[PDB]
Amino acid sequence: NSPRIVQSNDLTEAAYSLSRDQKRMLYLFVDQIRKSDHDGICEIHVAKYAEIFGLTSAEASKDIRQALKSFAGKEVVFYYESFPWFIKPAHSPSRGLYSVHINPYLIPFFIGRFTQFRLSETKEITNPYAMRLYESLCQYRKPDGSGIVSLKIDWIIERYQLPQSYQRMPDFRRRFLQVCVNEINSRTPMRLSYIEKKKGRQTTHIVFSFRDI
DNA sequence: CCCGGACCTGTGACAAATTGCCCTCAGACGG
DNA sequence: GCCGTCTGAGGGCAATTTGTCACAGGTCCGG
Ligand SMILES: [Mg+2]
Ligand SMILES: [Mg+2]
Ligand SMILES: [Mg+2]
Ligand SMILES: [Mg+2]
Ligand SMILES: [Mg+2]
Ligand SMILES: [Mg+2]
Ligand SMILES: [Mg+2]
Ligand SMILES: [Mg+2]
Repeated sequence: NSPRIVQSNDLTEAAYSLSRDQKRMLYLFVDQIRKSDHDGICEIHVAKYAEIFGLTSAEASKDIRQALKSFAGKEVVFYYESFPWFIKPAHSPSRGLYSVHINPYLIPFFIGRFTQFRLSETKEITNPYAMRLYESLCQYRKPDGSGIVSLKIDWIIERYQLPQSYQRMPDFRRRFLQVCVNEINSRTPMRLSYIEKKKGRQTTHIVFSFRDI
């Protein structure tokens, strides 16, 4: 059925800041690259993007165009080593068609210890931080569909590049943790719960348990 | 001892960002 | 060779969500 995304854990655990629209495009690049027999040159069709994510052609065009120009200057850190995503601006040879030049030094980090999920699992998620959380949980999923993992809060803040006010724990709870656990439970086939680990007055880890519906 | 102080929690406000919608009009193609 | 239609590249919108901070209200420490 739907496209099966796979990626090296090094990408799941990398430090970067991307929007929802950019992350959506990134899944197709990883799919194109992996399906190959490099050049790092990928392509996106407006009308295909619209059908995949149930958008109109117009709003697809707006999403691709603005996503594409917001990649400029974005950088990726693997814990460390920093790379730019793109080494040339995007451009459109034909109407409804975009051509992009991914940094060929990124290829081995995409294909290597791996993470996998079908694209239908994530295509209704809205908050990009919630996409990051669902990817990290998939990294620990078992064949049958369950798993349990303890993630450190400081590592969450670094890897997902959360904004500065979420270093105050009550804001972390209200605007990130609760919201992203609610989307996953509402928008994916996963059912997720958690509990907090403490040391003194400080909360240090979050312990996630999940099963499949 | 009661205090001021250094931690922690959650909630009420407001500011800045993102969402799916809507409308226009020229490009690429076929009847 | 023109034209009606299917696209998609632009300009926008109000309704929600996300990002930030002041203040109320708990504990323990040391003086
Ligand atoms: Mg958009
Ligand atoms: Mg402490
Ligand atoms: Mg006593
Ligand atoms: Mg008093
Ligand atoms: Mg706008
Ligand atoms: Mg009261
Ligand atoms: Mg007080
Ligand atoms: Mg309290």
